[PDB]
Amino acid sequence: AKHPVPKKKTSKARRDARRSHHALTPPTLVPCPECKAMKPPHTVCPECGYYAGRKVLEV
Amino acid sequence: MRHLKSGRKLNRHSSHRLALYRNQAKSLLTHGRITTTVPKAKELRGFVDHLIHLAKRGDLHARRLVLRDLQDVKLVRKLFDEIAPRYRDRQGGYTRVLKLAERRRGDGAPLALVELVE
Amino acid sequence: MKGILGVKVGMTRIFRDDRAVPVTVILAGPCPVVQRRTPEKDGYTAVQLGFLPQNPKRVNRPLKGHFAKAGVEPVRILREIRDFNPEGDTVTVEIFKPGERVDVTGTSKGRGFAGVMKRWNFAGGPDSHGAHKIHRHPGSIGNRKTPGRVYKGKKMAGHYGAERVTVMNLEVVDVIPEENLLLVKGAVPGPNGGLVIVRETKKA
Amino acid sequence: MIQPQTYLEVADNTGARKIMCIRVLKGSNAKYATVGDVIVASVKEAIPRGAVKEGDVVKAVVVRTKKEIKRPDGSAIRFDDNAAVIINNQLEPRGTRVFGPVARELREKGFMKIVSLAPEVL
Amino acid sequence: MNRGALIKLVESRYVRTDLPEFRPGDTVRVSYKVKEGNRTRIQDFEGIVIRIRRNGFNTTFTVRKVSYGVGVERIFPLHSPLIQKIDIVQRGRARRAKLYFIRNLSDREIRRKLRADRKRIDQDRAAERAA
RNA sequence: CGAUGUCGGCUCGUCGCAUCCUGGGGCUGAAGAAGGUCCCAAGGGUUGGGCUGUUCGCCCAUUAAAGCGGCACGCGAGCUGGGUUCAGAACGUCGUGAGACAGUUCGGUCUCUAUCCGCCACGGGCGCAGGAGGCUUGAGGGGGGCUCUUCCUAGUACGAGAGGACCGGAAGGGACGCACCUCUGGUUUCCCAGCUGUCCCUCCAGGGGCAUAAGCUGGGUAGCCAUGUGCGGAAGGGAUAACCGCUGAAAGCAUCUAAGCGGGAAGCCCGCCCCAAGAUGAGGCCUCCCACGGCAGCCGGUAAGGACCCGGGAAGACCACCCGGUGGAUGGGCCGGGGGUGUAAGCGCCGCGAGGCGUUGAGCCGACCGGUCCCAAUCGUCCGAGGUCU
RNA sequence: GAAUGCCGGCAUGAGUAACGAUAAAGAGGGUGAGAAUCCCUCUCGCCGUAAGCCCAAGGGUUCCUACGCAAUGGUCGUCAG
RNA sequence: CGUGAGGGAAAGGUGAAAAGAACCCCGGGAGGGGAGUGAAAUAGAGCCUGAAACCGUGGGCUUACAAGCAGUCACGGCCCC
Ligand SMILES: [Mg+2]
Ligand SMILES: [Mg+2]
Ligand SMILES: [Mg+2]
Ligand SMILES: [Mg+2]
Ligand SMILES: [Mg+2]
Ligand SMILES: [Mg+2]
Ligand SMILES: [Mg+2]
Ligand SMILES: [Mg+2]
Ligand SMILES: [Mg+2]
Ligand SMILES: [Mg+2]
Ligand SMILES: [Mg+2]
Ligand SMILES: [Mg+2]
Ligand SMILES: [Mg+2]
Ligand SMILES: [Mg+2]
Ligand SMILES: [Mg+2]
Ligand SMILES: [Mg+2]
Ligand SMILES: [Mg+2]
Ligand SMILES: [Mg+2]
Ligand SMILES: [Mg+2]
Ligand SMILES: [Mg+2]
Ligand SMILES: [Mg+2]
Ligand SMILES: [Mg+2]
Ligand SMILES: [Mg+2]
Ligand SMILES: [Mg+2]
Ligand SMILES: [Mg+2]
Ligand SMILES: [Mg+2]
Ligand SMILES: [Mg+2]
Ligand SMILES: [Mg+2]
Ligand SMILES: [Mg+2]
Ligand SMILES: [Mg+2]
Ligand SMILES: [Mg+2]
Ligand SMILES: [Mg+2]
Ligand SMILES: [Mg+2]
Ligand SMILES: [Mg+2]
Ligand SMILES: [Mg+2]
Ligand SMILES: [Mg+2]
Ligand SMILES: [Mg+2]
Ligand SMILES: [Mg+2]
Ligand SMILES: [Mg+2]
Ligand SMILES: [Mg+2]
Ligand SMILES: [Mg+2]
Ligand SMILES: [Mg+2]
Ligand SMILES: [Mg+2]
Ligand SMILES: [Mg+2]
Ligand SMILES: [Mg+2]
Ligand SMILES: [Mg+2]
Ligand SMILES: [Mg+2]
Ligand SMILES: [Mg+2]
Ligand SMILES: [Mg+2]
Ligand SMILES: [Mg+2]
Ligand SMILES: [Mg+2]
Ligand SMILES: [Mg+2]
Ligand SMILES: [Mg+2]
Ligand SMILES: [Mg+2]
Ligand SMILES: [Mg+2]
Ligand SMILES: [Mg+2]
Ligand SMILES: [Mg+2]
Ligand SMILES: [Mg+2]
Ligand SMILES: [Mg+2]
Ligand SMILES: [Mg+2]
Ligand SMILES: [Mg+2]
Ligand SMILES: [Mg+2]
Ligand SMILES: [Mg+2]
Ligand SMILES: [Mg+2]
Ligand SMILES: [Mg+2]
Ligand SMILES: [Mg+2]
Ligand SMILES: [Mg+2]
Ligand SMILES: [Mg+2]
Ligand SMILES: [Mg+2]
Ligand SMILES: [Mg+2]
Ligand SMILES: [Mg+2]
Ligand SMILES: [Mg+2]
Ligand SMILES: [Mg+2]
Ligand SMILES: [Mg+2]
Ligand SMILES: [Mg+2]
Ligand SMILES: [Mg+2]
Ligand SMILES: [Mg+2]
Ligand SMILES: [Mg+2]
Ligand SMILES: [Mg+2]
Ligand SMILES: [Mg+2]
Ligand SMILES: [Mg+2]
Ligand SMILES: [Mg+2]
Ligand SMILES: [Mg+2]
Ligand SMILES: [Mg+2]
Ligand SMILES: [Mg+2]
Ligand SMILES: [Mg+2]
Ligand SMILES: [Mg+2]
Ligand SMILES: [Mg+2]
Ligand SMILES: [Mg+2]
Ligand SMILES: [Mg+2]
Ligand SMILES: [Mg+2]
Ligand SMILES: [Mg+2]
Ligand SMILES: [Mg+2]
Ligand SMILES: [Mg+2]
Ligand SMILES: [Mg+2]
Ligand SMILES: [Mg+2]
Ligand SMILES: [Mg+2]
Ligand SMILES: [Mg+2]
Ligand SMILES: [Mg+2]
Ligand SMILES: [Mg+2]
Ligand SMILES: [Mg+2]
Ligand SMILES: [Mg+2]
Ligand SMILES: [Mg+2]
Ligand SMILES: [Mg+2]
Ligand SMILES: [Mg+2]
Ligand SMILES: [Mg+2]
Ligand SMILES: [Mg+2]
Ligand SMILES: [Mg+2]
Ligand SMILES: [Mg+2]
Ligand SMILES: [Mg+2]
Ligand SMILES: [Mg+2]
Ligand SMILES: [Mg+2]
Ligand SMILES: [Mg+2]
Ligand SMILES: [Mg+2]
Ligand SMILES: [Mg+2]
Ligand SMILES: [Mg+2]
Ligand SMILES: [Mg+2]
Ligand SMILES: [Mg+2]
Ligand SMILES: [Mg+2]
Ligand SMILES: [Mg+2]
Ligand SMILES: [Mg+2]
Ligand SMILES: [Mg+2]
Ligand SMILES: [Mg+2]
Ligand SMILES: [Mg+2]
Ligand SMILES: [Mg+2]
Ligand SMILES: [Mg+2]
Ligand SMILES: [Mg+2]
Ligand SMILES: [Mg+2]
Ligand SMILES: [Mg+2]
Ligand SMILES: [Mg+2]
Ligand SMILES: [Mg+2]
Ligand SMILES: [Mg+2]
Ligand SMILES: [Mg+2]
Ligand SMILES: [Mg+2]
Ligand SMILES: [Mg+2]
Ligand SMILES: [Mg+2]
Ligand SMILES: [Mg+2]
Ligand SMILES: [Mg+2]
Ligand SMILES: [Mg+2]
Ligand SMILES: [Mg+2]
Ligand SMILES: [Mg+2]
Ligand SMILES: [Mg+2]
Ligand SMILES: [Mg+2]
Ligand SMILES: [Mg+2]
Ligand SMILES: [Mg+2]
Ligand SMILES: [Mg+2]
Ligand SMILES: [Mg+2]
Ligand SMILES: [Mg+2]
Ligand SMILES: [Mg+2]
Ligand SMILES: [Mg+2]
Ligand SMILES: [Mg+2]
Ligand SMILES: [Mg+2]
Ligand SMILES: [Mg+2]
Ligand SMILES: [Mg+2]
Ligand SMILES: [Mg+2]
Ligand SMILES: [Mg+2]
Ligand SMILES: [Mg+2]
Ligand SMILES: [Mg+2]
Ligand SMILES: [Mg+2]
Ligand SMILES: [Mg+2]
Ligand SMILES: [Mg+2]
Ligand SMILES: [Mg+2]
Ligand SMILES: [Mg+2]
Ligand SMILES: [Mg+2]
Ligand SMILES: [Mg+2]
Ligand SMILES: [Mg+2]
Ligand SMILES: [Mg+2]
Ligand SMILES: [Mg+2]
Ligand SMILES: [Mg+2]
Ligand SMILES: [Mg+2]
Ligand SMILES: [Mg+2]
Ligand SMILES: [Mg+2]
Ligand SMILES: [Mg+2]
Ligand SMILES: [Mg+2]
Ligand SMILES: [Mg+2]
Ligand SMILES: [Mg+2]
Ligand SMILES: [Mg+2]
Ligand SMILES: [Mg+2]
Ligand SMILES: [Mg+2]
Ligand SMILES: [Mg+2]
Ligand SMILES: [Mg+2]
Ligand SMILES: [Mg+2]
Ligand SMILES: [Mg+2]
Ligand SMILES: [Mg+2]
Ligand SMILES: [Mg+2]
Ligand SMILES: [Mg+2]
Ligand SMILES: [Mg+2]
Ligand SMILES: [Mg+2]
Ligand SMILES: [Mg+2]
Ligand SMILES: [Mg+2]
Ligand SMILES: [Mg+2]
Ligand SMILES: [Mg+2]
Ligand SMILES: [Mg+2]
Ligand SMILES: [Mg+2]
Ligand SMILES: [Mg+2]
Ligand SMILES: [Mg+2]
Ligand SMILES: [Mg+2]
Ligand SMILES: [Mg+2]
Ligand SMILES: [Mg+2]
Ligand SMILES: [Mg+2]
Ligand SMILES: [Mg+2]
Ligand SMILES: [Mg+2]
Ligand SMILES: [Mg+2]
Ligand SMILES: [Mg+2]
Ligand SMILES: [Mg+2]
Ligand SMILES: [Mg+2]
Ligand SMILES: [Mg+2]
Ligand SMILES: [Mg+2]
Ligand SMILES: [Mg+2]
Ligand SMILES: [Mg+2]
Ligand SMILES: [Mg+2]
Ligand SMILES: [Mg+2]
Ligand SMILES: [Mg+2]
Ligand SMILES: [Mg+2]
Ligand SMILES: [Mg+2]
Ligand SMILES: [Mg+2]
Ligand SMILES: [Mg+2]
Ligand SMILES: [Mg+2]
Ligand SMILES: [Mg+2]
Ligand SMILES: [Mg+2]
Ligand SMILES: [Mg+2]
Ligand SMILES: [Mg+2]
Ligand SMILES: [Mg+2]
Ligand SMILES: [Mg+2]
Ligand SMILES: [Mg+2]
Ligand SMILES: [Mg+2]
Ligand SMILES: [Mg+2]
Ligand SMILES: [Mg+2]
Ligand SMILES: [Zn+2]
Repeated sequence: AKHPVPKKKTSKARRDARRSHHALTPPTLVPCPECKAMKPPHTVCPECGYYAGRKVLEV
Repeated sequence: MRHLKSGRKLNRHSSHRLALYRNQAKSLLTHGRITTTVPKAKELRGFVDHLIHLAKRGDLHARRLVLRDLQDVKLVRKLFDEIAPRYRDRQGGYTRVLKLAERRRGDGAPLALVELVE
Repeated sequence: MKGILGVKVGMTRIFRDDRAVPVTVILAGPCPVVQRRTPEKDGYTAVQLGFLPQNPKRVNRPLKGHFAKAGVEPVRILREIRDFNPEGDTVTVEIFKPGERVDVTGTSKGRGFAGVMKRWNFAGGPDSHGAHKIHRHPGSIGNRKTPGRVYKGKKMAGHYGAERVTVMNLEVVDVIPEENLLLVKGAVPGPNGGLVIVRETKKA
Repeated sequence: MIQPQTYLEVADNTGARKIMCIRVLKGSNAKYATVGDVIVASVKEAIPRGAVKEGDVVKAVVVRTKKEIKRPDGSAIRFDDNAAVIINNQLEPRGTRVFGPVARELREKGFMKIVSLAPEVL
Repeated sequence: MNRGALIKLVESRYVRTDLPEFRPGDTVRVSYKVKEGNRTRIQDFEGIVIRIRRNGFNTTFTVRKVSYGVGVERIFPLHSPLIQKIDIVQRGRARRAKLYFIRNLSDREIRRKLRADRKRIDQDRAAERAA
């Protein structure tokens, strides 16, 4: 190869337009039925250790 | 393509992946419950279930087969005398995987507990 | 024109007149008529066939209203056969007899992102004699300053498969109405378990 | 499945022992010859004082191949060597006898004389 | 639906059961139906079966023999209607499923490697004592 | 000249037509068959080798044919580096010499990261005046487009003979394309077995690691595949080219033409296959929800619906797509079947022993075809109409 | 306002290449504000004419212990030349 | 930096006075928020003034059928005085 190189500096506009897909999506969170704490669905609650209505974990 | 191909690779060559499964088995049978990454936890279900099922048959042949993977005679003795009898009436499902809420700090990996069922 | 929706079940071979005949087995009917397309109402003629009954607890209201207006149980797939107006309200394998030729349409198997050698049967490069990291590469894609661009439709790497493909003029080898089974000589696009359409051939 | 450069045993008594295919006489650009197809070949080995000698450009028909032959009855046949019988432009054999079995496909292709000279037709 | 059973169903009309069980290493005579013009005849093909390729109805087996100085192998659909009958000529004991290695063996060495399977030769003699 | 890399090859094409072949023609010093010559025609096709760096060319074996040119003598941020023009060395030759020649001869560093346009694929956004779930029309694009042999007609027409048709009909091929895995043939990184050396568990027996990122070897399912299998080129309709006519003046005859009509190509339009309503010209049909509160606008709660999350998938780089989420067989286990391997271990018996025999087609056993709630898809959250004006 | 000017600052390329041998990891326990990365235990793998041990050059406190983590360490760090 | 001869930098400024921010609060710390000092604290020590490139937060106008050395001339719409 022969070392490709940018021909022009990218403009502020074109740099930030390329970043129009970069914003984060917030985490998916549901309340724990036992302790009402927000937490990801399908995970053992990190605040009380309950899953499927029963204690699984010391926390 | 990967069409209808079974089995994760876990970025390990063949003998390392096998030694991973054997090692996680020993740890799971020793402690009853371990924490790993979700994909490792999922793959370990089938590996250990098979060894528990051979312990349920209980014969000499089964004991020698299980020892190929577990090597620890005291551990196999524990699997035959204490673990396997509590699954006499249970047909499969000797292990469960549950996903943990918090990822690991240094690499973001999602984690899961694997455990023997009651 | 006559047609029916089906499932590709598998391949085998039968023996006919001391010849081994490769066959694809297709589970075709039965297909209820769910809607008819007319020139007055829709500007053309076709029958919308239904196929594979569905758990109603999976069928939302606008679909349910569509079925109920036809007095039809909830079905998994709706597809139209162009220029087909069957007399009955249910299309079955008996629209085809052994000896007829058919066109079969399915979704071909998906290669995903495919190289130039698998997708376009390019020759690739030499594997020795100094060849340098181009063993599977396409080679040149153009000229120089004239025209200074690459043609539309240039054959290049990309997704390949998982697309509609029609194979034409396949001999119907057997029809087994008891099990809604069509036997078609030869190969038929897609995986076992894939949805297919069987139509009367357009080859005279 | 014979192509240019393939060596073939000579299953006749013309004096040739080994021939090397230089053409598959099957249209503009056939890639392979199988049983029943004619080839052009160079004679690479011959016994002293035969009908054909080393260096002769000859025609021959393929009578058995190592690549198995598929038949419409769903069966197949395969031989241990690649063998040919030297012929003249009228498809008749240039020798008087034929050694080893030959594929039955030959009969259907019009090499009736070679088929009947053979000791076995498989 | 059950796609395997539907396939086995389509196949059921062609499955035969008149033929005798055999193993790689057995010597088998296949009476095979053959066309030639303007007649059709039965030709016997006798040799060692070096391979059984199992896929239910699509099972095939391969028989090797030497004919006039030249080795010949035939592949047969195990349920082909062109097979009139198969006769067991000898039971051989092999130590493996595929006997490809015998293609590179002298006649002597083959005889040394595939000796007569006494247990199954006696099994055939025990049966064949019918009422 | 603050650099536009230079022969040939490979790869990948695309275009011109002054056409090599195939299709259509007129003239022939065209009996037939085969040619010659010119006209129309660029749809497709245009082989494999020996020599040489070669382009070219000659030659071998075929072929319907083995066309010629353009694209920076197309294509080195695509590859090669044999040719050729750096430094070494030598021959011929020239020069007193240092050196020189394009003359010859052997050798001689070819740079991981693509910003923009372009190209192949895939999404995200918004739009298509209510919000939705489906099913579609096809404007417009693309793909494809080749050809030979044998037989019948008929050994007929034609010809002294040799030879040998038109038209019409049938079968079989070559190369190419799309799909497929039943068969044939591959692979199959751990599915099974055998083997060596060493270390180890536990001494025997039985096993484990390592010898490659399989230690080696013999096999090998699903999948992915070609060497394997099916299928395609059309048919047909329409309008034409050269060319041939009908009727027919100007021009009492004649003339295919000035009015008018017909025939006529592998080529053109359609027909086949694939994409396609961002076709902003944003199309059509079926069905679903409803005119909700508070100040062509805002705010909030909802509907039909959807998304999130999770189990997954012959779908896939991520994304997307598709299935399923306890009213569940989605994956994992377990069970049956298929399939591979080819008779486990233990025990008994024979042998001094290596081993052999029996139990036993045993044991092991990925993916394939199913069954089964044993394990896991718990529990939930968020978004989403109130339909502008004439 | 230009001298491929000079010095400095700050952009673009871009969240891109890369993170330096394909000998390889897993779990449990501990510590801590924080742990894939520190300590301990068990299992696994790699070297073993070395990838082990001794000596001479050269280097010059890098040695040992306690306390610590801003920077240095291609990540992290409670660890450390 | 260079074996060496030799080459050879960058780097100034709180305030009149340290009065250099006790104490409380979040934090492991860093950092900040109060309190307090000062005429002044965007003079708080990474300190006079504090330009420009460059980066960001908020607001007005504007933009998803469009062809561009990016301006200019015109008219209209919206927002502001
Ligand atoms: Mg390169
Ligand atoms: Mg390059
Ligand atoms: Mg490059
Ligand atoms: Mg390179
Ligand atoms: Mg580069
Ligand atoms: Mg540039
Ligand atoms: Mg900006
Ligand atoms: Mg951009
Ligand atoms: Mg707590
Ligand atoms: Mg794929
Ligand atoms: Mg791969
Ligand atoms: Mg997988
Ligand atoms: Mg799977
Ligand atoms: Mg595995
Ligand atoms: Mg791997
Ligand atoms: Mg990785
Ligand atoms: Mg690793
Ligand atoms: Mg290894
Ligand atoms: Mg290893
Ligand atoms: Mg996954
Ligand atoms: Mg879970
Ligand atoms: Mg999570
Ligand atoms: Mg960490
Ligand atoms: Mg489909
Ligand atoms: Mg490629
Ligand atoms: Mg290919
Ligand atoms: Mg392809
Ligand atoms: Mg190639
Ligand atoms: Mg090459
Ligand atoms: Mg190649
Ligand atoms: Mg190189
Ligand atoms: Mg290189
Ligand atoms: Mg290479
Ligand atoms: Mg390339
Ligand atoms: Mg241009
Ligand atoms: Mg796709
Ligand atoms: Mg039939
Ligand atoms: Mg399939
Ligand atoms: Mg000679
Ligand atoms: Mg012979
Ligand atoms: Mg099947
Ligand atoms: Mg059934
Ligand atoms: Mg015979
Ligand atoms: Mg024999
Ligand atoms: Mg019969
Ligand atoms: Mg220049
Ligand atoms: Mg420059
Ligand atoms: Mg320049
Ligand atoms: Mg330059
Ligand atoms: Mg060209
Ligand atoms: Mg012309
Ligand atoms: Mg021409
Ligand atoms: Mg002509
Ligand atoms: Mg003449
Ligand atoms: Mg003529
Ligand atoms: Mg002519
Ligand atoms: Mg003309
Ligand atoms: Mg053309
Ligand atoms: Mg063209
Ligand atoms: Mg051309
Ligand atoms: Mg040539
Ligand atoms: Mg050569
Ligand atoms: Mg040579
Ligand atoms: Mg050459
Ligand atoms: Mg040449
Ligand atoms: Mg020349
Ligand atoms: Mg010459
Ligand atoms: Mg010819
Ligand atoms: Mg010709
Ligand atoms: Mg040119
Ligand atoms: Mg020139
Ligand atoms: Mg020139
Ligand atoms: Mg050039
Ligand atoms: Mg050229
Ligand atoms: Mg070039
Ligand atoms: Mg280059
Ligand atoms: Mg070049
Ligand atoms: Mg270039
Ligand atoms: Mg370049
Ligand atoms: Mg380039
Ligand atoms: Mg060179
Ligand atoms: Mg070189
Ligand atoms: Mg040279
Ligand atoms: Mg030369
Ligand atoms: Mg120099
Ligand atoms: Mg030189
Ligand atoms: Mg030189
Ligand atoms: Mg010399
Ligand atoms: Mg001289
Ligand atoms: Mg001179
Ligand atoms: Mg001179
Ligand atoms: Mg002189
Ligand atoms: Mg002199
Ligand atoms: Mg000079
Ligand atoms: Mg010179
Ligand atoms: Mg020169
Ligand atoms: Mg010389
Ligand atoms: Mg050299
Ligand atoms: Mg040279
Ligand atoms: Mg260099
Ligand atoms: Mg470079
Ligand atoms: Mg990069
Ligand atoms: Mg780019
Ligand atoms: Mg540009
Ligand atoms: Mg979109
Ligand atoms: Mg979108
Ligand atoms: Mg319409
Ligand atoms: Mg169109
Ligand atoms: Mg358009
Ligand atoms: Mg078209
Ligand atoms: Mg005749
Ligand atoms: Mg006559
Ligand atoms: Mg004809
Ligand atoms: Mg044809
Ligand atoms: Mg298969
Ligand atoms: Mg296969
Ligand atoms: Mg097969
Ligand atoms: Mg096979
Ligand atoms: Mg194993
Ligand atoms: Mg060992
Ligand atoms: Mg020992
Ligand atoms: Mg010990
Ligand atoms: Mg031992
Ligand atoms: Mg070891
Ligand atoms: Mg080692
Ligand atoms: Mg190793
Ligand atoms: Mg091994
Ligand atoms: Mg070996
Ligand atoms: Mg094999
Ligand atoms: Mg193998
Ligand atoms: Mg396979
Ligand atoms: Mg092929
Ligand atoms: Mg016409
Ligand atoms: Mg006339
Ligand atoms: Mg007239
Ligand atoms: Mg006149
Ligand atoms: Mg006219
Ligand atoms: Mg006309
Ligand atoms: Mg006309
Ligand atoms: Mg006419
Ligand atoms: Mg054609
Ligand atoms: Mg479509
Ligand atoms: Mg639309
Ligand atoms: Mg559409
Ligand atoms: Mg438009
Ligand atoms: Mg619409
Ligand atoms: Mg809802
Ligand atoms: Mg997935
Ligand atoms: Mg992602
Ligand atoms: Mg969707
Ligand atoms: Mg959907
Ligand atoms: Mg769903
Ligand atoms: Mg749910
Ligand atoms: Mg429920
Ligand atoms: Mg399930
Ligand atoms: Mg299941
Ligand atoms: Mg199973
Ligand atoms: Mg079985
Ligand atoms: Mg079996
Ligand atoms: Mg035994
Ligand atoms: Mg004894
Ligand atoms: Mg089984
Ligand atoms: Mg459950
Ligand atoms: Mg049930
Ligand atoms: Mg909840
Ligand atoms: Mg100036
Ligand atoms: Mg510059
Ligand atoms: Mg510069
Ligand atoms: Mg510049
Ligand atoms: Mg400067
Ligand atoms: Mg300046
Ligand atoms: Mg400067
Ligand atoms: Mg600067
Ligand atoms: Mg930057
Ligand atoms: Mg920079
Ligand atoms: Mg990224
Ligand atoms: Mg990253
Ligand atoms: Mg980039
Ligand atoms: Mg990248
Ligand atoms: Mg680096
Ligand atoms: Mg990277
Ligand atoms: Mg590196
Ligand atoms: Mg590394
Ligand atoms: Mg730990
Ligand atoms: Mg811990
Ligand atoms: Mg850590
Ligand atoms: Mg930490
Ligand atoms: Mg590490
Ligand atoms: Mg430690
Ligand atoms: Mg040693
Ligand atoms: Mg030092
Ligand atoms: Mg010390
Ligand atoms: Mg120290
Ligand atoms: Mg310490
Ligand atoms: Mg630090
Ligand atoms: Mg730190
Ligand atoms: Mg820190
Ligand atoms: Mg400090
Ligand atoms: Mg650092
Ligand atoms: Mg760090
Ligand atoms: Mg470093
Ligand atoms: Mg600390
Ligand atoms: Mg350190
Ligand atoms: Mg130390
Ligand atoms: Mg120096
Ligand atoms: Mg110094
Ligand atoms: Mg100096
Ligand atoms: Mg200074
Ligand atoms: Mg001071
Ligand atoms: Mg001061
Ligand atoms: Mg403070
Ligand atoms: Mg404090
Ligand atoms: Mg604190
Ligand atoms: Mg605190
Ligand atoms: Mg502080
Ligand atoms: Mg604060
Ligand atoms: Mg104050
Ligand atoms: Mg004042
Ligand atoms: Mg100020
Ligand atoms: Mg101030
Ligand atoms: Mg002052
Ligand atoms: Mg200041
Ligand atoms: Mg400042
Ligand atoms: Mg802003
Ligand atoms: Mg427009
Ligand atoms: Mg607009
Ligand atoms: Mg303007
Ligand atoms: Mg104006
Ligand atoms: Zn909770």
